[PDB]
Amino acid sequence: NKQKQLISCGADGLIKIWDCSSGECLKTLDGHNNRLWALSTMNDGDMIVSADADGVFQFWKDCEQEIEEEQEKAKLQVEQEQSLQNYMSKGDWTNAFLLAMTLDHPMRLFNVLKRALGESRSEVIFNEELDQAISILNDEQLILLMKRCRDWNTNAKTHTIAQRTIRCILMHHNIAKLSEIPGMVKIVDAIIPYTQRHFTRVDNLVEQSYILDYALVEMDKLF
Amino acid sequence: YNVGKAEKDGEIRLKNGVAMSKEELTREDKNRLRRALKRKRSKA
Amino acid sequence: YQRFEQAAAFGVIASNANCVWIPAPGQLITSALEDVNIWDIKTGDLVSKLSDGLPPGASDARGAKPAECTYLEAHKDTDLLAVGYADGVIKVWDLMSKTVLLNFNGHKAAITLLQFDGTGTRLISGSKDSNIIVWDLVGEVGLYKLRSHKDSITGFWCQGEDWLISTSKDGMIKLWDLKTHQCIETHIAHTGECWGLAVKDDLLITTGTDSQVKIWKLDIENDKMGGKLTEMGIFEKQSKQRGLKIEFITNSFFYIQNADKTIETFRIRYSSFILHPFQTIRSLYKIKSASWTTVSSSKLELVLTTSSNTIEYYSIPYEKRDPTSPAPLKTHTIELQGQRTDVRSIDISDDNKLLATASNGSLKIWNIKTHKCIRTFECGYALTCKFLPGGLLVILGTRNGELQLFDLASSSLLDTIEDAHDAAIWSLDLTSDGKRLVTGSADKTVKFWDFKVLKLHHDTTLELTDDILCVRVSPDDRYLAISLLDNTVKVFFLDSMKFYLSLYGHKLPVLSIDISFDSKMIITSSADKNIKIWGLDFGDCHKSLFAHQDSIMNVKFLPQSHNFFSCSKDAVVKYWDGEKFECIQKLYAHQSEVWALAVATDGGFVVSSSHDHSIRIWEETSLKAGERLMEALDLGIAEIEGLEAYNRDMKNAVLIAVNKTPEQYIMDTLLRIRMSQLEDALMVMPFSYVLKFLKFIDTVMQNKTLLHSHLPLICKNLFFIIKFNHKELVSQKNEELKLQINRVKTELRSALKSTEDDLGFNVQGLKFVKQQWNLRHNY
Repeated sequence: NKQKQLISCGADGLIKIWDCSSGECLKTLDGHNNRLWALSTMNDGDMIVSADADGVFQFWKDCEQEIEEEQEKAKLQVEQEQSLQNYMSKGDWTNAFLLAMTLDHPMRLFNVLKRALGESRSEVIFNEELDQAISILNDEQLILLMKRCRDWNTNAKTHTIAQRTIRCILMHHNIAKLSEIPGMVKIVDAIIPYTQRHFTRVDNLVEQSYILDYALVEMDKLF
Repeated sequence: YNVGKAEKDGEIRLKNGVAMSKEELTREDKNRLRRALKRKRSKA
Repeated sequence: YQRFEQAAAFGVIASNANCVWIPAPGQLITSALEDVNIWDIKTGDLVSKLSDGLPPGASDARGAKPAECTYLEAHKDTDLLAVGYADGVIKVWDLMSKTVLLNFNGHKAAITLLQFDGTGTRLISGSKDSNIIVWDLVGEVGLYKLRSHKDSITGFWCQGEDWLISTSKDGMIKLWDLKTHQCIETHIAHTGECWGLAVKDDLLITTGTDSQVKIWKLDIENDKMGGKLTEMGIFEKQSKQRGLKIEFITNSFFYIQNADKTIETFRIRYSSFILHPFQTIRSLYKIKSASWTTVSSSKLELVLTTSSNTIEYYSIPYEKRDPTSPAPLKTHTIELQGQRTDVRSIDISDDNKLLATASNGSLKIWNIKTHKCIRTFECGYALTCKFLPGGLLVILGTRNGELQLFDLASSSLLDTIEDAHDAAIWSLDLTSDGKRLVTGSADKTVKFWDFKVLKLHHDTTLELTDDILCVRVSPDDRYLAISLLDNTVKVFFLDSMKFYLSLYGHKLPVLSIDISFDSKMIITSSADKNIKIWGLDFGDCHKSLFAHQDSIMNVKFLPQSHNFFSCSKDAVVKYWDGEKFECIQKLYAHQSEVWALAVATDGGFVVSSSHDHSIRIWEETSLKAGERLMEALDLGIAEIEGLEAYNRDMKNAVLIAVNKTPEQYIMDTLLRIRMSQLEDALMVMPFSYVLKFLKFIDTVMQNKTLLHSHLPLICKNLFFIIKFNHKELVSQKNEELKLQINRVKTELRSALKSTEDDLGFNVQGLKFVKQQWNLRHNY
């Protein structure tokens, strides 16, 4: 009907369509199975009706609604990227984190978490609203966030962030759900040993703090 | 578990555990990360 | 060895930029190549043109094309004309003094939009690269630089000193605040690019690529997204091409300048309900820019510039209800000094009256001493022109197989031989005495003509195996050189056509021929990008010289001796000596293909029709790590103690520049230091600085957040410094020091135990998770 995307049947049991001036096949349709004998076109509503060797009919119709919804997605993405940018600019780390998870921007999510700890250094682990958001988090969102925490924990300088998020998840999620989520065991097994490492290192720092105490004791004894 | 290159084409993940998104990087960041990858691949 | 430079430029009416109109209609500003024109409309005479002080081709000139005037805009009240060029520099002229007073450079490519508020003594610019910048004049510096687009900046608009709105070649519209100094709002405007933008105090109009135009509103509503922008109106069916420039008018209309030789004026009283398509304005040439002028809302007066050098005016009476006119009124058109199209043939008389012929056949005679046109005639697509010194006549060979001849005194058509050749006649030349003429024509034909008294008559013709490109006859009238389709340059004895010699070896067609005054040297140019100079006594290739990256379009000798000029498509003109064979000079005058070159008969000035309508007369005549530590420690502790003393009373340049609290500044220097030197630095620093160090640590413990940010670093440094200077530290007695240490101990322990408990909670919880899952889903 468009006089451009001319169409061809095929006894292989499939249709393929292409622009007349193109010379290369655009779209392939494989509804039918065995053969295909009869092919007809409704013009004013460009509908393709195909009948095969068997007694099965198929009706087909083009859509530009695909283009409309694609443009919808692009518009929505740009809007929410601006939302995230302005959020990191002004505050509202709860909103910023929501959008960062919805878009998957590891830098922006990580900075959000670091700033959240900074402002939360003054039970509660973050802004109460942020904690509620983590509570309402989804399953694939949980797997993505815990993967990110796994990497940030592999690092040495960012384990504070990673541990803080993991603790928040544990205190605001259901352990049955976490065990049940697929792959979660692989993620957790990756996480643990680095956590043990950081545990020991922090312990030794406490020990040296007691060195400082000793210096105090001797100073007082001299005084 | 070491860490390696990220699975999605939209990201690059360095060794030290940072994960990058190709889109949310600025243009100059794109360029500098580029020149680094280029000199690494040149050394290899 | 002499030095020569340009001394004129004609036909530079309409370059590629935006015409700026002035009330007294009043005079007009427009763009010349590397130059700016202003002239009155009723007269049409160049009131003035502003250029730069160094002529091109001088000793100081740079071997690069001068940047072209791509945009310009002025404030009449302040009498300041800002102008921006292709290379991204913006200068600004005073019209009274006709001079520039300050220049800038902030971009890296051509500049598209200039707007400024002299009231805010600030110029705002948006260039071909993606960044928009705001300059101030009394500050003569860039206040800042807004940059969030990614393609260019096509459309641009501002409010006060407070808001900005911008659209670009990537179809997104952005709103920026100026105090918060950032890009706040974006919306995808059009699927592809988003060219055109013009904003009313309430609504704005943005046009895309296919007559799709959208009508949105403004507001200062304080939502995150709303109020600032909307998607109300979608209008369409203006034309079939992309819009380019939209502008308002009100004593209630606006105009959209398209790229299809069309402007469309609309009226404002869903899209149909609001808008009202007033009328359409059509010209015969591709249009460039526009600006209106109206009075009493009874007449519409508009200025336009076309692609070719034509300035157009348009007047329409009306009565707020009807355009009153099925067509507009061209009350003024400004061309006469132009050409309407690309030039192809330049010729000089002995009295030095200049010629220029074009696709129009708009054969034009100028004169040097006045620079203005002398007179014009029209003959259609004419390729080559030539003087007849007898009577100062002119002759034209065209793409149609047609030969014409005109007079400088009488009218055009004295004689006009039709059907001279089947296809285009590609070249012609006259004998030095001027009774025998020769034509080379794409019929593979060489027609010999005689000037009977007056008429022409082909006394004979010659037939060649291949197509013919150019023909040249000796100044001594001894030889006749033919440049054919294949790389063939034949030379015949003029008297009898004896096929005297052949010349070959250009791998491409030969496009230009000349021979010396002594008829010994012959110079040939082809598209192979290299000139070959030959001796005609034996037909030998004396030398081959590569030059003119694109293709050497035409070559000419000098009457005195073997010094020649070469002009190509890459828009350079090279002046060579055929005895040293080195480029004496390398002129970079203009920026389009240098089609036509013509040399003075005796003088030395040369003229070089570009493709950009250029006629050129050329006339002749370190501390150490640790060391930095103690330095910054001095600064920080001194500032902290000064603050403490000031506080007790109430009971630096570097710091104010970098906008950092002193504690954070010291932490910065610690981060920047490198650990392998950190060890040695902490040993080096003397005990007094150690004591200052402990004061700093107490300060951070007061400022908790830094402590949590850099807990391992501060712990490591503190502990090592104490482990080194223990003996002396405990030996000293200081009650305030006891208090400091007690603090540092308590806060450090508390922070460590906090992160400690975190890690332990996490490890035990995750171990529980794993053992639980292992018990359940592992058999």
